[PDB]
Amino acid sequence: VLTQSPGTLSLSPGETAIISCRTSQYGSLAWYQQRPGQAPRLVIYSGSTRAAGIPDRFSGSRWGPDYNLTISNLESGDFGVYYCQQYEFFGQGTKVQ
Amino acid sequence: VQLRESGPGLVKPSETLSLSCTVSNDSRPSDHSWTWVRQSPGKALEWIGDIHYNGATTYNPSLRSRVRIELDQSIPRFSLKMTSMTAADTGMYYCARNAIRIYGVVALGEWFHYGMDVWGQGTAVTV
Amino acid sequence: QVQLVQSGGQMKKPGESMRISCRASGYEFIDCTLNWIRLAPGKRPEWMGWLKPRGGAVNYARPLQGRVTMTRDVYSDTAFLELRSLTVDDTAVYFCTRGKNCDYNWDFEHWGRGTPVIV
Amino acid sequence: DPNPQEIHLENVIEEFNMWKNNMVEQMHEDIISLWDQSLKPCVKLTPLCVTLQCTNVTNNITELKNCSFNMTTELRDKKQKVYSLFYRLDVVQIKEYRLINCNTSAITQACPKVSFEPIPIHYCAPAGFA
Amino acid sequence: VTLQCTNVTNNITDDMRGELKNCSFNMTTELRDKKQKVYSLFYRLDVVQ
Amino acid sequence: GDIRQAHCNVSKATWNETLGKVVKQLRKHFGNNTIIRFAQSSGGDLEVTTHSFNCGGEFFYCNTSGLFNSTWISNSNDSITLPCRIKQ
Amino acid sequence: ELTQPPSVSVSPGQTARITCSGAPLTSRFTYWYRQKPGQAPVLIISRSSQRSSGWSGRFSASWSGTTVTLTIRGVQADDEADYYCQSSDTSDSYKMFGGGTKLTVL
Ligand SMILES: *[C@@H]1O[C@H](CO)[C@@H](O[C@@H]2O[C@H](CO)[C@@H](O[C@@H]3O[C@H](CO[C@H]4O[C@H](CO[C@H]5O[C@H](CO)[C@@H](O)[C@H](O)[C@@H]5O)[C@@H](O)[C@H](O[C@H]5O[C@H](CO)[C@@H](O)[C@H](O)[C@@H]5O[C@H]5O[C@H](CO)[C@@H](O)[C@H](O)[C@@H]5O)[C@@H]4O)[C@@H](O)[C@H](O[C@H]4O[C@H](CO)[C@@H](O)[C@H](O)[C@@H]4O[C@H]4O[C@H](CO)[C@@H](O)[C@H](O)[C@@H]4O[C@H]4O[C@H](CO)[C@@H](O)[C@H](O)[C@@H]4O)[C@@H]3O)[C@H](O)[C@H]2NC(C)=O)[C@H](O)[C@H]1NC(C)=O
Ligand SMILES: *[C@@H]1O[C@H](CO)[C@@H](O[C@@H]2O[C@H](CO)[C@@H](O[C@@H]3O[C@H](CO)[C@@H](O)[C@H](O[C@H]4O[C@H](CO)[C@@H](O)[C@H](O)[C@@H]4O[C@H]4O[C@H](CO)[C@@H](O)[C@H](O)[C@@H]4O[C@H]4O[C@H](CO)[C@@H](O)[C@H](O)[C@@H]4O)[C@@H]3O)[C@H](O)[C@H]2NC(C)=O)[C@H](O)[C@H]1NC(C)=O
Ligand SMILES: *[C@@H]1O[C@H](CO)[C@@H](O[C@@H]2O[C@H](CO)[C@@H](O[C@@H]3O[C@H](CO[C@H]4O[C@H](CO)[C@@H](O)[C@H](O)[C@@H]4O)[C@@H](O)[C@H](O[C@H]4O[C@H](CO)[C@@H](O)[C@H](O)[C@@H]4O)[C@@H]3O)[C@H](O)[C@H]2NC(C)=O)[C@H](O)[C@H]1NC(C)=O
Ligand SMILES: *[C@@H]1O[C@H](CO)[C@@H](O[C@@H]2O[C@H](CO)[C@@H](O)[C@H](O)[C@H]2NC(C)=O)[C@H](O)[C@H]1NC(C)=O
Ligand SMILES: *[C@@H]1O[C@H](CO)[C@@H](O[C@@H]2O[C@H](CO)[C@@H](O)[C@H](O)[C@H]2NC(C)=O)[C@H](O)[C@H]1NC(C)=O
Ligand SMILES: *[C@@H]1O[C@H](CO)[C@@H](O)[C@H](O)[C@H]1NC(C)=O
Ligand SMILES: *[C@@H]1O[C@H](CO)[C@@H](O)[C@H](O)[C@H]1NC(C)=O
Ligand SMILES: *[C@@H]1O[C@H](CO)[C@@H](O)[C@H](O)[C@H]1NC(C)=O
Ligand SMILES: *[C@@H]1O[C@H](CO)[C@@H](O)[C@H](O)[C@H]1NC(C)=O
Ligand SMILES: *[C@@H]1O[C@H](CO)[C@@H](O)[C@H](O)[C@H]1NC(C)=O
Ligand SMILES: *[C@@H]1O[C@H](CO)[C@@H](O)[C@H](O)[C@H]1NC(C)=O
Ligand SMILES: *[C@@H]1O[C@H](CO)[C@@H](O)[C@H](O)[C@H]1NC(C)=O
Ligand SMILES: *[C@@H]1O[C@H](CO)[C@@H](O)[C@H](O)[C@H]1NC(C)=O
Repeated sequence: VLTQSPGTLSLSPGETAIISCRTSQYGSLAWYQQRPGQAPRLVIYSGSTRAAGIPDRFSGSRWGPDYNLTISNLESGDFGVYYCQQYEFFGQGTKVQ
Repeated sequence: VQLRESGPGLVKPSETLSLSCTVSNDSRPSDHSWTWVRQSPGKALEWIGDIHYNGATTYNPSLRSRVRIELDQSIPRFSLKMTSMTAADTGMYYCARNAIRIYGVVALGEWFHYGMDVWGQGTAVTV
Repeated sequence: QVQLVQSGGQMKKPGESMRISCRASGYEFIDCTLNWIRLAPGKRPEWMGWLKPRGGAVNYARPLQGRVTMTRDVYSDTAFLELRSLTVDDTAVYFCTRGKNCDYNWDFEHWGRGTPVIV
Repeated sequence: DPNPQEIHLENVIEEFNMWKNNMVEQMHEDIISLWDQSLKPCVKLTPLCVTLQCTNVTNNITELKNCSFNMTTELRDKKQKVYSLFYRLDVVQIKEYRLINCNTSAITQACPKVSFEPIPIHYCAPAGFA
Repeated sequence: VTLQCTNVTNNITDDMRGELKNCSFNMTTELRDKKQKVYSLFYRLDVVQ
Repeated sequence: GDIRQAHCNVSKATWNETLGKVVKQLRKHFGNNTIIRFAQSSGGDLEVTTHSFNCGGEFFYCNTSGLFNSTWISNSNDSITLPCRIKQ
Repeated sequence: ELTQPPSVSVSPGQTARITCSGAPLTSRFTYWYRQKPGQAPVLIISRSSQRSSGWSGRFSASWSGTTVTLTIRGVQADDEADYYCQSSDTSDSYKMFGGGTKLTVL
């Protein structure tokens, strides 16, 4: 039903990472970040709206079935595994190190 | 109500012995559990089994494997077949009616037994 | 302020049952839906079910139906996730989660600490 | 008194949304308020939270619990033994039982003379609205 | 209700500080018939002989 | 008199027809090749696991598992009796 | 499975107490039959209502714990017979019959 294309992105600090996502049904896609050890935290909701307290580097969406998260200026608080979300459906999630 | 019971009477060991019971002058036979009982000479009554018009049937454990009941409902004919009978399994056999009272909705299990009020005179069977 | 507090560290064998509590505080406990998420390395996140702790209404996920029960104590403000016939593939970390607002349920903003379960 | 003053609006297309209709919340609030208002002026059944000695009603040979208890009466210094029948859903163990909600809340008896039959109620918009 | 109060337990004759008093009483419970003895430290300004 | 269970009847044929209509209207939304199944309420308090009546001044909580159940494949004087528990 | 005395002896003016005990009797009703040699059993005591009430003036019974006692007053010589207790199990799958108590008249 839902999937994420990139498996793992071995990027250095300061580089911009792209994480694509494909949904076969209409739904409000949301993006979550899971750091090592910490619980997940909401990053994007309703497709592209930014959650409160999230830095401005996070954005990215499209009208079509394909969405993608842009994450520029990778820093220590970045990295971990990023998950897609639909109405109770989740993707594999892409790990950024 | 009259329960006229009949059968071969004399059978050899290790084949099937069959009994029949005709129900006469009962209005609405479908509301009662039709039962078979046996009694060896000098021993207590032994319950064989019973059957209801809805298809539910029941037996005595450790004997149920050798026994089976039929009940033709078009003409209320009440039949028993008991296989693998031994020489010691003799005595009197009686067909009987366990009348059932309904006091509420039968679908909810709201009934009870009035006991085996009507009995047939039975048949003495030697094996 | 919204806070969800769990108790974890359970160590179980195959076939045993488990119960995880989730105390909610800050928001009115009886006016917002809770959800139970399962996370693990390798396999995808899995949704366990949602609980509406006013009428106690529950919805379970299809793979878990018949194995997972949810309860709510409205006087302790505590949800409970009970799982039966726990097996090796259920080794995972369990979250008690709440949406960003009480109108749309799937914007999981408020997550608990996490409940490791090692089978 | 009057007939329904229904005026058709030819060639008007209006966007409806039931799931954000405030009429629903207003009805819910009003109905709860009427419920509380009707329940308020009658018995409070605070004395009824007592230890009940309850047995099965049985079939006389071997859903409902036949409960007995020492209740208060008109006079403060007198008590009376009361036998009653409760449903098993209303009664919880502490044989000795109690009522289900006596450790949680005070149960207010529904006033004997008020009937719970629903009656039609119309909601009318105030002047300046429609 | 009538409280039987004692000075707070210093374990010896040491002076009680804040004038806390042990102040047991009988009290009620959810069931009307039963009663539950309760021990509760009350400040001396709150309690009168 | 005798102690008997409070119960509620719904016509079986009418209810089956109603579920057929509802299944058609749901298949209009989910697809014409799907399987639509019904089941009893999966949990909660007595108010949500049962159907609540407040009639005649008395409150009933009826087990609706008889009305639901059965599966619909894409392709009478017979009543469904629901036990009802009363709560004061 | 269903235990009752082998026999009891009573005078014409005495009341016989034919006891019958068993685990399934703690929850189920008991039906009492009388049998004479050759003749089929006839129903004596049964269940005519959910909540029991009075019965015939003779052949009464009383329940206690797991044991039910058949009280028969006004016993005469014609009552010499084998009395049987019958009862369903706790699951209502099968019926139990007693070993029979031979009531004799002194
Ligand atoms: C939802 O839909 C469901 C269905 O899906 C529906 O469920 C239905 O509910 C009703 C509720 O009323 C339920 O009816 C019960 O039926 C019981 C048995 O039926 C007897 O009556 C019918 C019809 O009666 C006709 O005649 C009446 C005469 O007054 C009249 O009032 C009626 O309107 C009607 O015209 C009858 O057909 C039966 O036939 C047997 O008996 C006849 C007697 O002559 C005989 O001709 C027949 O052949 C047949 O007899 C056979 O079996 C006997 C066994 O002994 C044999 O001897 C014969 O040879 C035959 O083989 C029945 O007579 C009945 O028990 C219920 O009535 C009880 O409850 C009411 C409460 O008001 C009492 O007033 C009654 O007295 C009675 O209670 C007595 O009996 C019960 C059980 O015996 C005891 O527990 C009670 O304590 C009490 O006993 C007292 O008296 C007796 C002596 O009578 C005494 O011995 C005791 O010691 C004690 O003193 C009741 O009518 C119906 O079955 C049910 N349907 C199904 C399919 O289950 C729901 O209602 C629906 N819900 C909604 C909301 O819509
Ligand atoms: C959802 O839908 C599905 C179908 O899509 C439903 O499954 C169906 O469930 C039916 C029951 O609800 C079931 O019918 C049963 O089938 C068998 C056929 O062999 C039979 O056991 C059942 O009949 C017994 O049980 C009913 C229950 O009330 C009794 O009314 C009936 O008399 C039978 O009980 C008697 O016989 C049993 C053994 O034969 C005894 O254990 C029992 O104690 C009782 O005793 C009789 O004899 C005694 C003499 O000793 C006497 O005292 C007593 O009075 C009795 O005469 C019943 O017909 C369907 O087969 C099944 N269908 C499928 C396709 O699986 C499912 O339930 C639905 N779910 C819900 C939640 O509603
Ligand atoms: C459940 O709730 C969700 C939101 O939470 C709703 O999802 C929205 O659904 C609506 C339709 O009901 C969507 O709107 C439509 O989106 C399409 C976007 O298409 C893109 O991709 C294609 C490539 O396949 C491109 O061709 C296209 O340019 C876009 O890039 C369009 O197909 C639709 O536009 C058409 O209709 C509009 C109607 O006004 C016209 O103006 C256009 O010209 C064109 O004909 C339309 O915009 C919307 O995007 C969804 N939003 C989400 C997922 O956030 C679900 O509908 C709702 N479900 C139910 C059952 O209520
Ligand atoms: C509930 O219990 C009471 C107390 O046992 C029952 O009333 C008594 O019934 C006995 C006979 O069983 C009488 O001898 C007593 O005099 C009755 N007591 C009183 C105070 O009236 C009562 O019948 C029971 N209720 C039910 C429905 O079984
Ligand atoms: C009444 O509803 C209850 C649930 O509220 C049903 O109980 C379950 O029924 C299923 C199907 O028969 C059984 O597999 C479960 O074991 C039952 N649960 C428990 C806890 O025992 C019940 O069957 C319903 N009654 C009827 C007559 O349909
Ligand atoms: C059937 O029995 C009834 C009494 O129940 C009696 O009046 C009738 O004559 C009998 N009929 C036959 C054919 O024996
Ligand atoms: C009442 O019936 C229940 C049925 O489960 C039984 O456990 C209980 O012991 C009964 N109580 C009495 C007092 O007989
Ligand atoms: C219970 O049975 C006895 C006889 O054993 C009878 O006298 C008594 O009235 C019955 N009780 C009720 C409440 O019907
Ligand atoms: C009522 O009080 C008396 C006081 O002697 C006591 O014996 C009795 O058990 C009490 N009854 C109940 C039902 O608690
Ligand atoms: C009241 O008692 C019940 C008994 O089951 C218990 O579950 C419940 O928690 C109690 N209520 C409160 C508010 O503690
Ligand atoms: C408690 O202490 C006071 C001094 O504050 C002293 O006078 C009094 O006797 C003491 N009372 C008891 C009961 O020890
Ligand atoms: C509490 O009540 C009991 C009842 O026996 C009484 O004897 C006792 O003195 C009371 N205790 C206190 C501390 O007042
Ligand atoms: C009660 O409902 C049943 C459902 O089958 C129906 O047949 C019957 O006519 C109804 N009775 C009344 C009086 O409406």
